[PDB]
Amino acid sequence: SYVLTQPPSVSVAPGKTARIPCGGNNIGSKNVHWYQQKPGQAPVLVVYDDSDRPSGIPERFSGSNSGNTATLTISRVEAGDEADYYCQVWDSSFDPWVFGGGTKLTVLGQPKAAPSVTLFPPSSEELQANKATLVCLISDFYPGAVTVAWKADSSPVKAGVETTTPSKQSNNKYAASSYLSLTPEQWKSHRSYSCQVTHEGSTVEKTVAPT
Amino acid sequence: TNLCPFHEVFNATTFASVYAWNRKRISNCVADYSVIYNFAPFFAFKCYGVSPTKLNDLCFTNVYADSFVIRGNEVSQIAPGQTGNIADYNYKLPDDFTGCVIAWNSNKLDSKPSGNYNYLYRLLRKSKLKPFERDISTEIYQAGNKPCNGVAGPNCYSPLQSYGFRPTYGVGHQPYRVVVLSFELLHAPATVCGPK
Amino acid sequence: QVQLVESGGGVVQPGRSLRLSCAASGFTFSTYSMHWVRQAPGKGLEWVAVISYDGSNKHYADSVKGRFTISRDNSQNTLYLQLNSLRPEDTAVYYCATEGSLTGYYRYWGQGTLGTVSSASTKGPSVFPLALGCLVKDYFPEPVTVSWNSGALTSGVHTFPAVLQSSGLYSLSSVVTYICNVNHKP
Ligand SMILES: *[C@@H]1O[C@H](CO)[C@@H](O[C@@H]2O[C@H](CO)[C@@H](O)[C@H](O)[C@H]2NC(C)=O)[C@H](O)[C@H]1NC(C)=O
Repeated sequence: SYVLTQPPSVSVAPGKTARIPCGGNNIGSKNVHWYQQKPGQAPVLVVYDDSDRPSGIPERFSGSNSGNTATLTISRVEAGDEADYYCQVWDSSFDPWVFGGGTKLTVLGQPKAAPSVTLFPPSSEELQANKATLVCLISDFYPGAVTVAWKADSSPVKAGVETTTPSKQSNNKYAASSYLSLTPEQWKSHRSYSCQVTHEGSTVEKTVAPT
Repeated sequence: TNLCPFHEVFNATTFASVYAWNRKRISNCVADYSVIYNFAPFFAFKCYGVSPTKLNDLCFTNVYADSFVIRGNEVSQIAPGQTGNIADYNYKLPDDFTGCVIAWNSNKLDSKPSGNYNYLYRLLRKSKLKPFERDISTEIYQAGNKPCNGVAGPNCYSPLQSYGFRPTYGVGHQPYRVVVLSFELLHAPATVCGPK
Repeated sequence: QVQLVESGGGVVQPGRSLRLSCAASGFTFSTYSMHWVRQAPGKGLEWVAVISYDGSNKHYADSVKGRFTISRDNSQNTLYLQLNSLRPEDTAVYYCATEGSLTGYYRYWGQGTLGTVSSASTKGPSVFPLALGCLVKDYFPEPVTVSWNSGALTSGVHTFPAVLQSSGLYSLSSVVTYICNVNHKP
């Protein structure tokens, strides 16, 4: 089948022109259609036959089809155009409607932010069942790219480590969760464990203590 | 105003089958018909609503460029009013078609000694296709007496059969690429005029 | 105006069937060809099926061939999709789209329906200790995605993203600037 290639993410400054390409083998012999999907809603058509726009789309959206790659020229990208875009082409294959890998167009609104970590020792009421419980929660970060960094005193831990995918906030500092399942019998008895996060090269020296 | 993708359609490395023919809508470009003759040693160039030499003078709004491969003896079936397995079950032109049908031999590109079964054509269908109708369904045809239940058992045949191009010998069975240019009146501001 | 409303799905065990519907209005439903596009959480758009203008031509994808069946009811302008023989990889937001022309562009969309294939069921609203408001770790321990019963003060309570936690359970945490035992929905 056909293989549409999209960039993973494209960043553009406010008021400038954003260009999201869509490559493909002999893509010029077919029409490339674009769709605008905002987080929490359905995709919306912007440019269908590489040149035209339906009723309700501003003139700032435009496209082209030449060579072996498409082009979606979006000029004067305001802060309200943060959404994901997808391509669509018809192929000589068994005819699945090939969609692209998706491209998240983000607008640089804030330069950087500092995350906030909240962690407190869990009480003994949950120890009656002896269930896996982690309490440290990390939020208040604008870039939205955080990773779970449970440090066993500057060392990894067993049973694997997973990172929760962040969720979109109300156009402000985002939030995340950094709790998973692990044996709580050795929780803060010694240097066996400590909860931290690497916010694109920055950690929080919490120096937590029980009770 | 830029150039049209005419050069990017006739020289495609992979051509569409007759049951999955593409429809490249062409708009907002200057149609340079001089590049068509360079890559189309036409075997049949019958235009039904325009003139081949007057294309640089007239102007149209939207141009549709179809693309499909058929058998050598089936090139004449791509015409207004024709019949056959292709003209009735895979691609049918209306009685008021306004355009040209371009077809050229592609035995040196779309043929392999081991058999190029990647191009398939429909053999049977319960009804003929409407003008400019695309048939994508690959459901197993039913004999009527009993349903096939999605399997090709007794009296159940697959709707898609391959051509199986053989480059050894045989005339009328070689692979021929066909491009159909459609022109619509569409009484609106025009966008694709001749190079004047 | 053009309106497309997809009926919600729900939590279903593997091997079961999910009955979806797509009510359309504002446009000629008997002329345009209706399609189906699904989107898994965190994944891209994937085509599902296409129904003809009269219901004759039907086509499906290779990953969903055989088990899924598409159908339409032009008597009431409702598009249907039978999700028979469900699989764990079928958890996706199904969108009801409409084909524009032969070139293959979509102009009309809905809002999407949620279909989740879960392997377990609820185990009870087990509240957690370490509660202004409550600072618990678990709230409404739904096995997959549902989360409610925010016992903390609604003035400045935070809503942290949900975690998959394929181990068998899921915990919802919330903080806001004694213990906590408030729980109403099982
Ligand atoms: C149309 O396509 C053919 C084949 O893809 C191109 O033919 C190639 O031409 C270059 C230079 O003329 C040669 O070096 C190659 O060996 C040719 N390939 C084959 C398979 O013959 C042709 O150039 C294309 N026409 C264009 C680009 O205008």
